[PDB]
Amino acid sequence: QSGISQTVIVGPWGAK
Amino acid sequence: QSGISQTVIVGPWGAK
Amino acid sequence: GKAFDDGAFTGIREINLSYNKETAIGDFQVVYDLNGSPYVGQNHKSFITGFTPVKISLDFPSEYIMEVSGYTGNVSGYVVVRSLTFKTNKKTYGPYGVTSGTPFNLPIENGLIVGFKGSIGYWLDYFSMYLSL
Amino acid sequence: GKAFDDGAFTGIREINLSYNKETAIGDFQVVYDLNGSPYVGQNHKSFITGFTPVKISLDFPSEYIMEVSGYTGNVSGYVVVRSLTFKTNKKTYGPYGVTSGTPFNLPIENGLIVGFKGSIGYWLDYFSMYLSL
Ligand SMILES: CC(=O)N[C@H]1[C@@H](Oc2ccc([N+](=O)[O-])cc2)O[C@H](CO)[C@H](O)[C@@H]1O[C@@H]1O[C@H](CO)[C@H](O)[C@H](O)[C@H]1O
Ligand SMILES: CC(=O)N[C@H]1[C@@H](Oc2ccc([N+](=O)[O-])cc2)O[C@H](CO)[C@H](O)[C@@H]1O[C@@H]1O[C@H](CO)[C@H](O)[C@H](O)[C@H]1O
Repeated sequence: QSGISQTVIVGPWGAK
Repeated sequence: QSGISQTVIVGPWGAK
Repeated sequence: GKAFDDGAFTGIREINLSYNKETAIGDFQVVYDLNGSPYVGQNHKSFITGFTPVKISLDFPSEYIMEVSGYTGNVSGYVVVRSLTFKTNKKTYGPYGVTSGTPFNLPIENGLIVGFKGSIGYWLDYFSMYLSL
Repeated sequence: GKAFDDGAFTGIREINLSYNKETAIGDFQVVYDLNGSPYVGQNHKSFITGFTPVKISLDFPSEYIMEVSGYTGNVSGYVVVRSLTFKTNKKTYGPYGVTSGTPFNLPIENGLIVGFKGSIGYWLDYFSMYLSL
């Protein structure tokens, strides 16, 4: 519940 | 437009 | 193979799949959530039978998949999905199948798998996943 | 590495990256679209020099990335992104870097890459992608 819009994020690929 | 809702799809993995 | 597409739902309650340790993934079937109620997806069945059934039952809604991975490889002259691993926030399920060939993985940082589609002949040929917030 | 996060935009106009035949991806910078305007993303640079610059200029908005792929693997010995390829509906840019290690791919059937985030030190340590309709 905040004012920052959100998007799907896929990843990460690479280190931890 | 269409009356059909849309969604992100990732893939395919396997037989290209 | 025979193409399939579940569409999109609210989330995942259970994955029923099958495999054989010499070949690849065979059947695939999902119990979705639909607005807080289970929805039984179609069973996508291989043309052949004899695979070892697996039931992945998640503690929905607190448990969810964070990564899907496995291997694609050639079986009897076909490129197929040879293995799958489902990693939730709580544990790992897999690998099931055979871990030979070319690895792939879909880690998710933000969002939910909410549907599957693909094709199955003698084995799972390919699949894709619907992602949503 | 230095964590970077571009956040999310309207689409991708251009990718500027550099690489080394012997090691890995080094620099990464994106020119995004932001509501019809080129948005020049911050150049996220390696800590070291020696790389071959590449410029991937897209025909926005008609041309768009359909698959990101590559390899991750050890370099002096940090797990880093050794290799990248960007395939769009018009063409394939790459591979750039060393195509050795563990292959990965993200193909997209529906949706657009709208941001990158990750970390770079000597080399691109890891990255993630924002996806949107
Ligand atoms: C639908 C079909 O005719 N074949 C399926 C089937 O193919 C075989 C055939 C024989 C044997 N065998 O002797 O042990 C195994 C599998 O299963 C395949 C893998 O599961 C494919 O699904 C195949 O379909 C063909 O798949 C290729 C993709 O690799 C292509 O899409 C062809 O259009 C399709 O017929
Ligand atoms: C930022 C930093 O202190 N280190 C980076 C850098 O690391 C080196 C250091 C020395 C040499 N060398 O003299 O040949 C090479 C690399 O690059 C790495 C690969 O690009 C990492 O970015 C490293 O950061 C460390 O990364 C590991 C990740 O595997 C872990 O994240 C550490 O906390 C982070 O410092």
